[PDB]
Amino acid sequence: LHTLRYIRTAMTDPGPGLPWFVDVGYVDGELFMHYNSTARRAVPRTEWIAANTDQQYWDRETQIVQGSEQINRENLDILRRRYNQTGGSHTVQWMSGCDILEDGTIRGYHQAAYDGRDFVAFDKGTMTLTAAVPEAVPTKRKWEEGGYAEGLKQYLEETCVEWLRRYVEYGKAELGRRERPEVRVWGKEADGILTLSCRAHGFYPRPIVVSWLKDGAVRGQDAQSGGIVPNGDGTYHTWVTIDAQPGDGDKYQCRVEHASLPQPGLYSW
Amino acid sequence: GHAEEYGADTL
Amino acid sequence: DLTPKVQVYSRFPASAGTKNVLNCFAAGFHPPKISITLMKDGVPMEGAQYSDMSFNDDWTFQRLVHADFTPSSGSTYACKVEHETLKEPQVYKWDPEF
Ligand SMILES: [Ca+2]
Repeated sequence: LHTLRYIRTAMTDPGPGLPWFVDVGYVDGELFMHYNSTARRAVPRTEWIAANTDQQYWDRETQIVQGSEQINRENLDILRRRYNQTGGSHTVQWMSGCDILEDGTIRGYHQAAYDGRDFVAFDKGTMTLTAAVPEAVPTKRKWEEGGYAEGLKQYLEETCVEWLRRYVEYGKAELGRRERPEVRVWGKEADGILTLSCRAHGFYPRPIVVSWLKDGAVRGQDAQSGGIVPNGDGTYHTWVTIDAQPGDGDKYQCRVEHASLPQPGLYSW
Repeated sequence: GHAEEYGADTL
Repeated sequence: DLTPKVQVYSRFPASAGTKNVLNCFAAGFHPPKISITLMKDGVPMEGAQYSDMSFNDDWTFQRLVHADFTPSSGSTYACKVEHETLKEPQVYKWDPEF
């Protein structure tokens, strides 16, 4: 499974020392490109993309997002006038990209949002822009009259796939790498309750299975997971907690399942 | 790998 | 308007003398106008790097703040998060042994 995702944001209040327009690209959930309204240029974020792309590619990419920046700049005023709003903090969000699944076939998407709520979504099957809100009917009329659907469905099904197929090939080692996590368990006694915490430090890829084991048997009672949180170097972190009786700290163990480990690693105090 | 047609973002 | 979900953690397992990186990740919030600061005993930390700021499938924003540091005994490390959803600055303390 391989995914390509391009997300854009048009802000009214960023606010101090921050750009109003931010555009970023993703390959299998990894940041590879960045664009901001202050610098006005598309920059590489990973080593595999910069070593495999020329300046002529980035000059072409900069021109595209520069035109997209001015369209989203106009969208902030058009939507404010339509909703009859005067000033304040308003946002325009764009979600575009394609996904390659295990037959499976191709899944393409192009959807927008205003003030964190769904506005419009493109349906490649019917070749029409679906309006989610009653204020999205004037958007549907102007978008379909422009004839964008004819070129957008060809992009999401062929061009988007063609770009993603080579991006995976460029960083095949950078995406297929394995990093072993540093697992450490801790115990803290509160108001007559012993809270045990298990943390995994710097693992790659993102999928991980972390569970608790009391006296050899897996116990999910009073268990809380903080999900998968990213680090500044590309690796991932996870935090799991369990509420137990005081003095029963030695009974509990942390079961960690990852691609880097051939067998599940059991960790104790 | 952005789409050439940036007009598809019009609202 | 949605409230931010904040988590404070270190890159490597906490140990005095050894170099580490303090992280502060906020997610599930709207609007994107957020103020995140890494602090050492109330004083803002030096050499702090801010994320490019992305958003999830449910349109909710996310930002990560990381800074290179050496954990010292007696010092209290915390993260200050300011948002329009809260009428008070939320302080999330980092525990080296939890
Ligand atoms: Ca062309």
